[PDB]
Amino acid sequence: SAECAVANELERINCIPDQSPTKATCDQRGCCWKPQGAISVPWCYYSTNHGYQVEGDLVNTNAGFTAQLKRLPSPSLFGNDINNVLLRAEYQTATRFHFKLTDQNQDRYEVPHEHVQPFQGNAASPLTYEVMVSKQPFSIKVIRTSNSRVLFDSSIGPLLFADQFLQLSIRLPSANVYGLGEHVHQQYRHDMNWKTWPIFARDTVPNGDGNNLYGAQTFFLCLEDASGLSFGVFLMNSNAMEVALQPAPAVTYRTTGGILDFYVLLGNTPEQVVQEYLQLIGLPALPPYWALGFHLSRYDYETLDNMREVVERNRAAQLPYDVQHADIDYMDKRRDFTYNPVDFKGFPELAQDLHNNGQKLVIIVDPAISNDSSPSSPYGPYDRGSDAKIWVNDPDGVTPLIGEVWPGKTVFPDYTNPKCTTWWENEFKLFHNQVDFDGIWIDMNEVANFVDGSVSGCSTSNLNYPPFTPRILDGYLFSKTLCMDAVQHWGKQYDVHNLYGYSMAIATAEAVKTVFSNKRSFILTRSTFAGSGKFAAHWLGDNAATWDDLRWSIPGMLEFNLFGIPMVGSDICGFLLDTSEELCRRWMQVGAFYPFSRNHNGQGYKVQDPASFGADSLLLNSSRHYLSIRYTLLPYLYTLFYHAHSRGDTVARPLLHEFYEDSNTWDVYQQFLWGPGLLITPVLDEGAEKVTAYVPDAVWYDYETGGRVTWRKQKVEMELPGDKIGLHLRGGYIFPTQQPATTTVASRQNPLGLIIALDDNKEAKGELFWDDGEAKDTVANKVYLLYEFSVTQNRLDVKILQSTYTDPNNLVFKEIKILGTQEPSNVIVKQNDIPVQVSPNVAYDSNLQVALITEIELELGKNYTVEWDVKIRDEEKIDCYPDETGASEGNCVARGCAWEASTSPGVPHCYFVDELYSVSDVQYDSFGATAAISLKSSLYASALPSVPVNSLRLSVTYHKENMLQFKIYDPSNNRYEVPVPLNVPRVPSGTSESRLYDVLIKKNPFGIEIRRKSTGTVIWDSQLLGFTFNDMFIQISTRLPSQYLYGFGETEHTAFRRNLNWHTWGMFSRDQPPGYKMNSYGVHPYYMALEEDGNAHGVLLLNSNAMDVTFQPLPALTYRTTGGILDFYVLLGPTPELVTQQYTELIGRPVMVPYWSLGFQLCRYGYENDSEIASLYEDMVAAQIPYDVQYSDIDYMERQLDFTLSPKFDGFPALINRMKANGMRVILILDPAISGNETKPYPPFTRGVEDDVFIKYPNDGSIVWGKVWPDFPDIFVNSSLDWDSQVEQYRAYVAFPDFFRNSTITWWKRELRELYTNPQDPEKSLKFDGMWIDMNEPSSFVNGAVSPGCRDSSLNHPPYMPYLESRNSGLSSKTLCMEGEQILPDGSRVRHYDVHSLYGWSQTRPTYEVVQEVTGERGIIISRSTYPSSGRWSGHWLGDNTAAWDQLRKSIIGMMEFSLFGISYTGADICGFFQDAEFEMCARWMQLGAFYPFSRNHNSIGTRRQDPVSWNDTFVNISRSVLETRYTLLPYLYTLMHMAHTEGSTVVRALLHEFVSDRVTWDLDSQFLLGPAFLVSPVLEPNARNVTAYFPRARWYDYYTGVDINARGEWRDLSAPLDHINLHIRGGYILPWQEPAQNTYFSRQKFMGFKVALDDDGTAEGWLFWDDGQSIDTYEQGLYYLANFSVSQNTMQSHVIFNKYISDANPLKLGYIEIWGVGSAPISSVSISASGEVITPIFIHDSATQVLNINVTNGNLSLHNFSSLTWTSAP
Ligand SMILES: C[C@H]1O[C@H](O[C@H]2[C@H](O)[C@@H](O)[C@@H](O[C@H]3[C@H](O)[C@@H](O)[C@@H](O[C@H]4[C@H](O)[C@@H](O)[C@H](O)O[C@@H]4CO)O[C@@H]3CO)O[C@@H]2CO)[C@H](O)[C@@H](O)[C@@H]1N[C@H]1C=C(CO)[C@@H](O)[C@H](O)[C@H]1O
Ligand SMILES: *[C@@H]1O[C@H](CO[C@@H]2O[C@@H](C)[C@@H](O)[C@@H](O)[C@@H]2O)[C@@H](O[C@@H]2O[C@H](CO)[C@@H](O)[C@H](O)[C@H]2NC(C)=O)[C@H](O)[C@H]1NC(C)=O
Ligand SMILES: *[C@@H]1O[C@H](CO[C@@H]2O[C@@H](C)[C@@H](O)[C@@H](O)[C@@H]2O)[C@@H](O[C@@H]2O[C@H](CO)[C@@H](O)[C@H](O)[C@H]2NC(C)=O)[C@H](O)[C@H]1NC(C)=O
Ligand SMILES: *[C@@H]1O[C@H](CO)[C@@H](O[C@@H]2O[C@H](CO)[C@@H](O)[C@H](O)[C@H]2NC(C)=O)[C@H](O)[C@H]1NC(C)=O
Ligand SMILES: *[C@@H]1O[C@H](CO)[C@@H](O[C@@H]2O[C@H](CO)[C@@H](O)[C@H](O)[C@H]2NC(C)=O)[C@H](O)[C@H]1NC(C)=O
Ligand SMILES: *[C@@H]1O[C@H](CO)[C@@H](O[C@@H]2O[C@H](CO)[C@@H](O)[C@H](O)[C@H]2NC(C)=O)[C@H](O)[C@H]1NC(C)=O
Ligand SMILES: *[C@@H]1O[C@H](CO)[C@@H](O[C@@H]2O[C@H](CO)[C@@H](O)[C@H](O)[C@H]2NC(C)=O)[C@H](O)[C@H]1NC(C)=O
Ligand SMILES: *[C@@H]1O[C@H](CO)[C@@H](O)[C@H](O)[C@H]1NC(C)=O
Ligand SMILES: *[C@@H]1O[C@H](CO)[C@@H](O)[C@H](O)[C@H]1NC(C)=O
Repeated sequence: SAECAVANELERINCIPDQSPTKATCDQRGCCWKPQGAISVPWCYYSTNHGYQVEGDLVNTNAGFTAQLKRLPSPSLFGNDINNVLLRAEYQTATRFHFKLTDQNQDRYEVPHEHVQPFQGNAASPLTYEVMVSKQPFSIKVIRTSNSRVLFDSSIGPLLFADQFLQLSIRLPSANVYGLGEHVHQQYRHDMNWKTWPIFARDTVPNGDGNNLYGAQTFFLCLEDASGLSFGVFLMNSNAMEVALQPAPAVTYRTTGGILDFYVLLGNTPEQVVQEYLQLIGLPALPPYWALGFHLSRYDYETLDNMREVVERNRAAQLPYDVQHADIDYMDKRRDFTYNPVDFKGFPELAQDLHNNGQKLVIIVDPAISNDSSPSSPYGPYDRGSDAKIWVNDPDGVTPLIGEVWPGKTVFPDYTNPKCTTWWENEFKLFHNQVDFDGIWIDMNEVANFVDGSVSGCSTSNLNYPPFTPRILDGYLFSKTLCMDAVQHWGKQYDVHNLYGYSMAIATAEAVKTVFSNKRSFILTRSTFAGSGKFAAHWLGDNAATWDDLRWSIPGMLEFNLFGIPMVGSDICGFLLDTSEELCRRWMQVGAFYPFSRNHNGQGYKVQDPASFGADSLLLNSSRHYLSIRYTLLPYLYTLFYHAHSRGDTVARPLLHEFYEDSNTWDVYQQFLWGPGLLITPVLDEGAEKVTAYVPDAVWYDYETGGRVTWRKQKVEMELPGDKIGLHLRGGYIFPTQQPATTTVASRQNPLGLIIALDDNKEAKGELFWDDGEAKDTVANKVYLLYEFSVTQNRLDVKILQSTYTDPNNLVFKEIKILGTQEPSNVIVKQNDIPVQVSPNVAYDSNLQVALITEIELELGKNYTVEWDVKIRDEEKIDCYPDETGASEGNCVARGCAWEASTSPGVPHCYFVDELYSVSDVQYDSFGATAAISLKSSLYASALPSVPVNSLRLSVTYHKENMLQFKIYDPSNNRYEVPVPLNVPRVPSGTSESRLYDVLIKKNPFGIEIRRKSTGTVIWDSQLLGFTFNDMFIQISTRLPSQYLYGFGETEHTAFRRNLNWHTWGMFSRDQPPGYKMNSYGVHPYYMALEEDGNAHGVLLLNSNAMDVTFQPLPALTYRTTGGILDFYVLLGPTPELVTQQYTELIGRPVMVPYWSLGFQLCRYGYENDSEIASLYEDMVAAQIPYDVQYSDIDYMERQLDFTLSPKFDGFPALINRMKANGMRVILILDPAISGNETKPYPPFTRGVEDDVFIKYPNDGSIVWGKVWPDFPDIFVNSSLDWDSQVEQYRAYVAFPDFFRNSTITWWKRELRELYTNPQDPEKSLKFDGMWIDMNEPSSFVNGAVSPGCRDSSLNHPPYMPYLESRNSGLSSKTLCMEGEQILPDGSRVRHYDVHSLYGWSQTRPTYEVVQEVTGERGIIISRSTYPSSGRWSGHWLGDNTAAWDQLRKSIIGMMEFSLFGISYTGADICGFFQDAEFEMCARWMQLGAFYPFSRNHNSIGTRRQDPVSWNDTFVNISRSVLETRYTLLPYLYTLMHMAHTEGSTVVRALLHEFVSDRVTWDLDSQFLLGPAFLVSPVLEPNARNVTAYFPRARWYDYYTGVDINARGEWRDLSAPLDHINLHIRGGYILPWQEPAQNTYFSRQKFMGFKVALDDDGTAEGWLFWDDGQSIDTYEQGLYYLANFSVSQNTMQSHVIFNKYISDANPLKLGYIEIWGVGSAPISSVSISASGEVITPIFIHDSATQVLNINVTNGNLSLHNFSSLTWTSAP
């Protein structure tokens, strides 16, 4: 039916909570029966026929509205249903709603709360909430206006309102619910899974059976979401009740009487909700200072002497101890207001003894008074009480009810009776006159009774046996308490039971006012109600000495802070059972940080006071150590109690109250805070020396050392030995301290101190409340000191806010401890701006960054300012004067910098001390962060090179889970941005949950911090001095995550890893032969860094302007650019390979090369004619040395003029065609510069002056003329002139095309199309297969332009010249003018000054496109000048090397660096370009060079021939051998290129890419990998016939023998004769290979094979990519073969991923399979499964070498038909 229509089984409200459900009761109650459901879900639920309806409308009133409600016709559940109910709502405050539901005709019981008085005000306006009332069925709804969230919804279930049964169900916005009490909940956040909690005060042990305990708390807090927005609910009802939780989420209150009186409290944070609640029920009492000390107690010390012995022992141990408790043993026969005259003779003297030692006495007092009084043995308390008629009475209202407790048969005082309060006061006065005690411990105030009801039992009434009972222990209300019909002043026990303890605390608080003189005392109670914390402290009851109770103590303590009873703790070491030393040790450690810290032992158990465990025990030493820490921090703790008392803050706090933005804190219950500042992490498990703890997102300092921890927003395993607890100070807070003593009396006479814990912005704040520590109402009477402390910019402000109290002890602040600071210097103290004559001492620990300032005397009660300067250590110094000339003390100071002529090499004399920019408007959004940066120091910014930029914007974008961008730019003016397109997501995906990183914007100074979320490692930190942003000078610095950095180019690095020891490297494209600290052909502002744990990241700066980078040993890196904006991209890894795959995804994946380009190549600068190339070709073929590509340098051209053919090369076209017919490929070189001095028709220049393609001067529009290769026509070029004379007399004037321009692109494609197919003579055509574009830096042999020269000196000689080669010659050195103008594709004008380093990049793509068009095949481009994204279309060679021995290792470093740059096709000129080759060097270089991806032997003009057929037959044999090896491996190499192209894997690989765990590989650059599996270990030294190589922890097989050298993690010297190169295959890999031939054309027709290298587990994996090796976009158009191959359990399987290339019509023939590491057992049989056929191949197994060779050449097997191969061993 539609009545039973409950959408969701989780929204069912249990209709039969009182018994097991049957369809019979569900039918009588008119509900809905459905036994379909999960566990714990109701089967009988309420219909919609149950509830009330609004009659009429909502009549409005002065405070809110009133509504009349009539009951809907439904069956009665428990009888006596109230038909007419009145709703009275009130808008008391902007953040406090109150509504009440009561009977309309009769008056019912309402809680007489002492603090909460009837509201008489009018409705508040505006409100932060809205209230909605539904008419039928009736429901109330409270909605937060700011976000329209429903906080409180009563529609989920019906309103039930009967005489002895009331119910209201509320749907909640979230499942984050806290509170409800008193119970052992076991966890802090509630389990909303069908759990019911009874609330009815009862004397019973807390044990985790979900029973009701000593108090009654109905308040709960709910955290809406991670904004902090929170609300609370409070029900003012004292009757017996239960609260049921359901997973909707919803809360149901079920009570046995009274009214429904609700308060809804709103707050922006959890703490504000608590504050609102406490302001309504009553703010907690401020305890006496001595009560914050440590307390000792036992039930049954037996005699006074035993008690004294305990006192003396603990004193002798010098344990911090201030209060002794006396339990019922001190009394006479367990009677109150008495002491035993025999066993406790001298009790008053004990009190005096404690006082003479600065200790206090707390005595116990029970509510029950012995009724045993006779004339012969009078008992005064009873007689006086009976005379006053102040007892709880039987139902007749006259006869005192008789119960039983400790003294036997007892009467119970009625504390709700005012006469009782007077009696109570008087009794305390008479006993205080006998024994001078300091505080009162009230117990058994539930009220407890050893019998049920009374000695005579309870009557059969509906009060003692109500129709509904709330799941209370034992199932009757009058169990171990009084009869429910018992009569008190406030009402029947049925209504006021839960108020008994509350009422007694009130009466006791009144007594204290009279007995103690103007002294706030201390009241400790067990039974509590809402508002009890205004009078008394609370303890969590009779726990047991178990690890569970230790664990449960923390959530209990946290809840009571919510309830407004912050002075709370559990019995340390357990009340019941004997404690172990370990348990008591780990409890004393955490117990030291309970707000109420007391050790309390039960009767008949082993002693457990700390000194009992022995004077040298670890427990005693540990207890003394952490109790001393507690005493040091009492001023801090006391101030927290002040905030609790004055405002309603929580003292012991949950982590979600401070860090609610992290959902990893919403359920933390094994850690807690004191206030906002002190994190406590205990060990709560037996035998544990480690804990898993959450460290929230803040700066944290180890309390004991003062050092900063590296944890932040991460789960950590904390090492906490038996004597250690986790204590951490939060940054941004100041902690008042006092030198500790054994008592609070003694400590308060000692000097004060400050701990200043600095945050990210280098700031902190604190407070200090200080009074007499004892007097009453010291806050309302305003007799106190209040200080506010603040630190900013190295200045401490000590400000008094209140000063009406004077301390008699002349206290002073003597020490200031600063955490997270640099060494303070020149400390100055002022008192109201007047200098104090003092010379403070500073002790500093540089390792911990902790400073101690002593010999200061800041008198308590006065205002002070303390200022200091900071000293910068040499390692943290940043060059303030990196300029080329003008360094001096004078010019340094003019920049606002500091000068120090230190001697340490590398350290700068002039360094920054101040910041130029400030940060503001820091906003953190879901997909990024933004901030405004504003110039503060205009004068000093203007002393640095170039004009400052005033306004800057910082934009952080979270692109992906592993990639982010941060940009700093000028929002007011468009500045140059690099026009190189990058690949970023269209919509951000760096979702907070998935992303691998966090970003933080810091102040003082401005800095961006990026952290790896998983380990908390900071990979980028710009919080260094030096940030400058001028028009032509921008500086930025970062701290490095370690000392391992790789990248930056292009230059000749000494090693693969950078030397971070004061070294500067310039970047600006230049024609410079590679050298030390010299800028070369390309620019790659990219680096990869290794973190100390082996995680890796990468950083790109997208800037093309001239720049340099500096490395300091901090470690730190600084970037200094001459223009542009700051545009950084960060890749998160975490692996070196994943970083490169991420980097290449951003900048573009490497180009797929043609198969023939992987063959060996020959070139020489200085071929005399076409016949010399023909002779070399024939000789190579004759010698059978494989080679695929022949090149020609600028010799085939007429006078080096581009797009011409020299007469000496008239036969070159025919030769090209002949070579091609035999399978050879030709690459030609093209230069960019075009001659303007031709007398005969020269189409290139004429058609380019017509199209306007050349770079011209900014405004006039003349061509910027340079000089490069073309000679003048009709002159005689003597070859005996020097280089300088030839450039001045023989070189023609040349014009440089602008390759950014559309017209230039069109003109360049036409010239190349006509070079391929000559439009005039169709015979002078040159049918090339690829192009070599050289001299594109652009390079000129003059500086700037032909003389007269350049024009704008401002751009050619810039304000800041980076550390470039020929630094004094300017940016125009060996290049074009910087004023030259270029035009982007969209028409925008740019200066050569901005785009110089993009010149080669801009030429590359057009060249690539035209080659693919004229040849119809993919082709290959090789450029000298490269920029990030250049590898998408071209390869790169490492430039003009020299024939020298050091150049072979430099080649290995260059190839590994270009692999990180995303250029896979690279190599060096084999045998050197400059100087004559030597035989041995050339032989070894041939062996190394055979494993370059780009493997070319190239030589300069003038030198001896260095090609393989130029030496002797020994060389021919070495060359042939190694090159045959190369051609065998081409399928493997080709597959690697495919993987680079498609996935962004690296081809040439440093060992650290595959073995990052071994730190030995972090410095290796003399060996390398091809892909993951092939290790190359060359000889790079002369005369050597051996090589020392490292073998990472893996199985490594000798390539030539198949035998595994056993070297796992070891160095090994390997034999390396002149005709040998050491090659090794890693186990676990399958390598495809093919039989070598003269060139790739013939080789591809031969048989293909597999080398299968098994790992230790006998497994291997590998890949094969195969296509036609030359067509365009074979993978994109789907004409290829791709397969993976695997071996396990002696079976090799083929898994074809894709195949539309290899077929029966086009077979790839499989011939050979070699399996290595098959074991020593003989191989009996080998079988191949192919095309549903079994082929038995020919096989040979060598048991000694463990190599199995399988030959399948006879079976005509094409690879696409191969399924699996299986081999079986001899048993
Ligand atoms: C001192 C104490 O005296 C009275 O308590 C009695 C109680 O009435 C008995 O029920 C009995 O307690 C047993 C528990 O009921 C029973 O469950 C079992 O408890 C287990 C728990 O279930 C386990 O979970 C826990 O791990 O271990 C305990 C025991 O190991 O066994 C209990 C027997 O130990 O005995 C106790 C006495 O031990 C009285 O009712 C209590 O209120 C009273 N405590 C207050 C009085 C005094 C004396 O001045 C103060 O010192 C205390 O601080 C007060 O709280
Ligand atoms: C093609 O050129 C070769 C080589 O030229 C010589 O070496 C050049 C670097 C340069 O110095 C030239 O002036 C040289 O002539 C020519 O072969 C040489 O021919 C001369 C006779 O003219 C002979 O004495 C040399 O031994 C030859 N050198 C070699 C290395 O073989 C050749 O004649 C030219 N071919 C044509 C068709 O002109
Ligand atoms: C590997 O070589 C070392 C070094 O050999 C010398 O240096 C080479 C670069 C080359 O110039 C060789 O001709 C040199 O002999 C061997 O160690 C030397 O062995 C000789 C022979 O007794 C001895 O006299 C030298 O003092 C050694 N020098 C050094 C530097 O150790 C080494 O034995 C070879 N490794 C193995 C295991 O064969
Ligand atoms: C203490 O209280 C008890 C209970 O009220 C009193 O004892 C009862 O006294 C009557 C006679 O008046 C006896 O018949 C009962 O047997 C007693 N009760 C029980 C349960 O045994 C006792 O008089 C009181 N003591 C005083 C007032 O000194
Ligand atoms: C090929 O040339 C090499 C180097 O010119 C010759 O090897 C050298 O021979 C001399 C003796 O004639 C030895 O003293 C050197 O140590 C050798 N140098 C090496 C090995 O690099 C080699 O003999 C020649 N082979 C021939 C002529 O076929
Ligand atoms: C080799 O290729 C096969 C497909 O032929 C890959 O198989 C898939 O592997 C993923 C996990 O990586 C599984 O979720 C898929 O179900 C697999 N598909 C099939 C068809 O089995 C395999 O991962 C590749 N790697 C190797 C060497 O086995
Ligand atoms: C692989 O097996 C083939 C047979 O299918 C072998 O080929 C023969 O080799 C012998 C010895 O050189 C020659 O006499 C025959 O003329 C070869 N026949 C063919 C079909 O070429 C081949 O030698 C084996 N390869 C290896 C390395 O063992
Ligand atoms: C080339 O230069 C040499 C060296 O000075 C000179 O002797 C010779 O005559 C020149 N050749 C010419 C100009 O024919
Ligand atoms: C070179 O190899 C050939 C062919 O194996 C061999 O005959 C010759 O002896 C080897 N040595 C030299 C120096 O020619």
